[PDB]
Amino acid sequence: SLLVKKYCKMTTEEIIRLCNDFELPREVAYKIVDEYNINASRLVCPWQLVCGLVLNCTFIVFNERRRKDPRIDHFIVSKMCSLMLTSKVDDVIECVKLVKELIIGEKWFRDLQIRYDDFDGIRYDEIIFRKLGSMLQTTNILVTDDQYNIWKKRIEM
Amino acid sequence: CLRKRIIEEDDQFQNVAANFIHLIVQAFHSYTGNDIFALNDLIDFKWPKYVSRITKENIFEPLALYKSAIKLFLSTDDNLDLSIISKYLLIASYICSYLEPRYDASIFSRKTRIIQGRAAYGRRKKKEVNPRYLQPSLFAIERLLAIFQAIFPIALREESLMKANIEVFQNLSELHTLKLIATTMNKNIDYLSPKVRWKVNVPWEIIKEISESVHFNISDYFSDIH
Amino acid sequence: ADAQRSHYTVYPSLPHIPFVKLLSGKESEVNVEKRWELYHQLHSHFHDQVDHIIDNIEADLKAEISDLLYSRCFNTIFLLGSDSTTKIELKDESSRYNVLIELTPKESPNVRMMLRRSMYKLYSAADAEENDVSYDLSLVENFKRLFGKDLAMVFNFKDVDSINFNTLDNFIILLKSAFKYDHVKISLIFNINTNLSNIEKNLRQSTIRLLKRNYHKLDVSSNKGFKYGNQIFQSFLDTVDGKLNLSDRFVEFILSKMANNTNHNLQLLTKMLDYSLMSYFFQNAFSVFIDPVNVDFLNDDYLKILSRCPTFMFFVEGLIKQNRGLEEFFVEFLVRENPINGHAKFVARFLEEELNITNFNLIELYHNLLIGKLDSYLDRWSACKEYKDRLHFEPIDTIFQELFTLDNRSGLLTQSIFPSYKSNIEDNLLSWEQVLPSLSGDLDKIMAPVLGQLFKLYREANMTINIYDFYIAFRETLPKEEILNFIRKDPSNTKLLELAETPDAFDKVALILFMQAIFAFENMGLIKFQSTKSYDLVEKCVWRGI
Amino acid sequence: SRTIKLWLKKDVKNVWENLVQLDFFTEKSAVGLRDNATAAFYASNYQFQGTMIPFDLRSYQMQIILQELRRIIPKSNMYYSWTQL
Amino acid sequence: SASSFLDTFEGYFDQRKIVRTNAKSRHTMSMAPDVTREEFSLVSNFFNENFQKRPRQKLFEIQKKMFPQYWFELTQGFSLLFYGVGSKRNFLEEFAIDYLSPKIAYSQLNSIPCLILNGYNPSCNYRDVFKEITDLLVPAELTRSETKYWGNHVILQIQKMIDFYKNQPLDIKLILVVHNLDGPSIRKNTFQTMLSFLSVIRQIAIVASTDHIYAPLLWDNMKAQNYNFVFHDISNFEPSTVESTFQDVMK
Repeated sequence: SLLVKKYCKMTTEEIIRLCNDFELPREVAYKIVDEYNINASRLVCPWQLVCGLVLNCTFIVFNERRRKDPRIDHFIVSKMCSLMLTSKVDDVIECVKLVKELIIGEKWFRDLQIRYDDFDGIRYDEIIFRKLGSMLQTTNILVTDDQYNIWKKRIEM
Repeated sequence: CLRKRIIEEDDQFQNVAANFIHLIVQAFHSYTGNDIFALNDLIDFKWPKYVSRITKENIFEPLALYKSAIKLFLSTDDNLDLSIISKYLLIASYICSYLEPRYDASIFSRKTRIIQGRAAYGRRKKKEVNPRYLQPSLFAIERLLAIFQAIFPIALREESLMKANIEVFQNLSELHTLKLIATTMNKNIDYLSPKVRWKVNVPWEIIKEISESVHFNISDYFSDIH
Repeated sequence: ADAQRSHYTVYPSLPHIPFVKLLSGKESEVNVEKRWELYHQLHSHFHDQVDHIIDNIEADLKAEISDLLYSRCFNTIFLLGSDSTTKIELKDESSRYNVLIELTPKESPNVRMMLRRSMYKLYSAADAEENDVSYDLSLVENFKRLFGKDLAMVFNFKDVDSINFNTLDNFIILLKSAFKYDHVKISLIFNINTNLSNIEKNLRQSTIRLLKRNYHKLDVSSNKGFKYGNQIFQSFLDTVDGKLNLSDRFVEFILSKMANNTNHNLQLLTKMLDYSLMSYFFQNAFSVFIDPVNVDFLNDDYLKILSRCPTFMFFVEGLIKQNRGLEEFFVEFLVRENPINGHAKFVARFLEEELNITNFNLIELYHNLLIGKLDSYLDRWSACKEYKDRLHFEPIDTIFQELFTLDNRSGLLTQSIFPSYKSNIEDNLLSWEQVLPSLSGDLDKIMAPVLGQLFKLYREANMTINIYDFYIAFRETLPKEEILNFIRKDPSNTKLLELAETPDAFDKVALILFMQAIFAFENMGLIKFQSTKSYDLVEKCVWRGI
Repeated sequence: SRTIKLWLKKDVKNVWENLVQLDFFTEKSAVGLRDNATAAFYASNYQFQGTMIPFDLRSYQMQIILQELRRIIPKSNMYYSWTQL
Repeated sequence: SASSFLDTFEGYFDQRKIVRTNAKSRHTMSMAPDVTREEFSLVSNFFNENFQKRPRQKLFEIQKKMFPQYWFELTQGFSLLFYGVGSKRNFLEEFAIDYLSPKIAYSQLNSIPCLILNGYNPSCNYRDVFKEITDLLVPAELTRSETKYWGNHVILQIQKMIDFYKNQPLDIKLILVVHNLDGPSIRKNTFQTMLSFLSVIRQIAIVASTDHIYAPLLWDNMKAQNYNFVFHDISNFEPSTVESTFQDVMK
């Protein structure tokens, strides 16, 4: 496993290669890199921070494709369990929920969540009614309209 | 009871009652002292249970009657539904009252450190006197909520630790209402004042029985400190 | 000004149901009206049964208290788990007068007030049935001379776990002196909410030995043996039988919330059941089809919504593996009984009457019948082994049954009745873009609201904070040129322009915005000033998620 | 170690209450009987902190010290050696 | 903070470390700029009326669509408790005056009278509040038997009101708007007992607000049962200009 390794010498190009393995554009990848540099030391296992940062941005950037296909989540989790050479899927979840606590308040994470409309996996137009306690909020009980149209196309083909 | 027992199985009855009184005195004089009222109460509590052990073999043998009713003369026998959140809040308040807050990170901290940080070393020397013999110390609300969160029973979107919602605070308010926890002020209490500090108000046997009702090992938390 | 008064009454000038139009506002108003009327029939049919159950609770409590009360010492009764809200009535039996004296810890600051209030109550009742007196125990001594009747006093100590036990011990020892008067008998009722052992160690051992001479225990909690909550749950089952169904998540949430409340979980159970019924009749446009008269009012919007049903999804996917017709199918396939409630009632009356299994909760029985584990619930008693094949039931996963269901997936029940209040406050403080929309446009995007920035700097600081250093840390994040451009964008206000002309303008603006947020944080309870006349350091009182 | 029944803690409570009632122990810093009825009435409307805590944590002080106990307990008494320190 | 954890009990224990004496800064307000009361007020109202006013107005327009749900909760006997970050004063006045009283008055056929308590005022007193409640509702006076023996006449009067109004038709006669139910004089136990016992009555609508993070510590099982709250988070980051003038700000 790469999450047990302590005090590793990370070049600046390995993080860009790991970000390009998850199709992150240049701004978010450079922000992950800069987030690594300002906490370069004070670090125990760099791979845990980089892995949590990359997957935390991955669920934000690709949140449109994660609502349509729930398999994408397992798929990306497994690519990660791989690039970290680990067979335990709870270590990756521990990594992302430990990195989320260090990134939940910054300005750039705020800009990313605003621009891709992520807000812990929710649109703003739903989360304002979850926070208000609306009776008329959208319930995850009925199928999505576009998902139902996609299924109707799948049975038409 | 004696008059129904003698038909179910005067001077002899007088000797039976007098021998019972003398046995009661010799069993419980150290417990009662020279107290007529307490010994009268013990005689009233133990006379029918002594009469029920009287058989045809036991009347003329006071020794055989004494061994027939030995358990009456060995112990005094003068005696007469809380929520899970309330029980764990009482346990956490007992811990907060009887453990110093400088060492809490050396008992409860279990998280993985992304950031380089040194946990607490722990206490060096044991105490000489058991601190549960003394009066409890006072604590703040957030310390009690910290220890309650650390000791309460339990993935990408779960966050399995229980946070302090309104049911926890309602249980804490009821616990103050029942005087199982107490404050520095007794009347006209500003609950929301930061100056107001809280202490446990139960003895160790009560918190022991409470911890035995929820299978929590509270004696493990005080074994290493004195 | 009305904003500066303590209180004021407003009679506002004025110039029809709270239900709104569903279906994206394409619902008709008459369907809104019959939604309202159907909600009221269900609510009334539930609450009439609930009121009858509550009256039965107080009736059997009165009967058990009177039976334990009337069938040279005290007659002591310990009501364990009592909220002290029971109205005790004594009998009317001739040649003797029976007085109930109720005493509260507020009415008991010392023994003298206890005796004075008790004797005033005694003399008031004895005068009210058929010359002034001294309100002490000699009135108990002279009661047969002054009234011609024997005396039976019943003392009801309300909320014993709040009283001073030294005062109560001295009052009981004082009441012991009335035993020699030959016409007086005294009953004591203690409403205990913790445990008998707690009140044992708070009293003297001689007082315990006095109370032990004649005492009984009577346990009446809100769910003593689950018998009264089972009636409320069964009446809710009957009011939605053949009409609505319960998910296992909702029953699981109900069991979890009733586990967290000790004395008042019956009203809590009724509260979440009524709030779920409210949420359904406010949310679902298909609730008009609860009544089988309204099925002819179908539309294209109704058929479009009901097509997105996972059970109907699996049904048509199985059909393709193996509108008018859809309308007839929807009409025909909502008729059936859904016999889970009848089977639950049958299992309940079979266990209660035949096997004499009485310490069961109907809610977990219904949960196990919902998840198909009624044998796994029944095999904990080792008495229905011969009837495991008799009471076997498996649910039928009927199609579009989630259009008529009470289910907890959105967390609306969690947000409304049991919110994570402190965590919601901290989450809104830390992540304010989930509160405020992302629409002086330049400043609103580049600089956060001051409370949120203050909480972000608050969270990452130590337990003790120097507020000058805290104010410098707050000042380094704010943009200087954009703030100075925003403050000069009001040309009508000349004092603002004059203050913006000063070279120390940004430090003053930062200090003003910092001090307003610091006093907001102090009022909310987040920070605590150390000394009264220093005001230089603060302590954090609040950490997020704990 | 060098046989007396060892009484349990639940039975020593009665002995402790008897010792308090016989004026051997006094509650710590207790005023006791007030000089006049006005101070006594003022004291009767206040709940003291000793009466709201459990009985095993109440602070007491002796009316008779160990040196006096050594002075008046006979030498033949079998608890005499513990009046020394 | 030189810490590894921020949130949860881990952050609580990790951020409360023994900082050394030499590490502590000695900075005070003597190195801070001096401001007057008037420029403080001027910058205060300018920022309150121009910084993020448009998102606050949009969000306030969003929360106004929940007013029929609030009215529906009030018709079933629940008391509304509004909490959040920012002032809820204008929200509670606008909901209870512009919306709730005319809707209730039209639904049971003058408008329903609204009594507004200001719990941010330290001089909010429960005896005068019950005097105006008595003036608005005209309850029957206690008899001599009901007065007990130096009993509290307010609480006994409300208990008489409770077992009187149990038989009346369920028509809302009074709206009780309590601003800052957690404020300095209202949070005391006698006032909370008074208001929870008034919340028992079906014919009084209770709309309340809280500001302290520890406000649910005020209510035990009896008080939470009598209050019968439905909670609503209406965080808006409102500046709280009215409530700030009841504390000494410039110190």
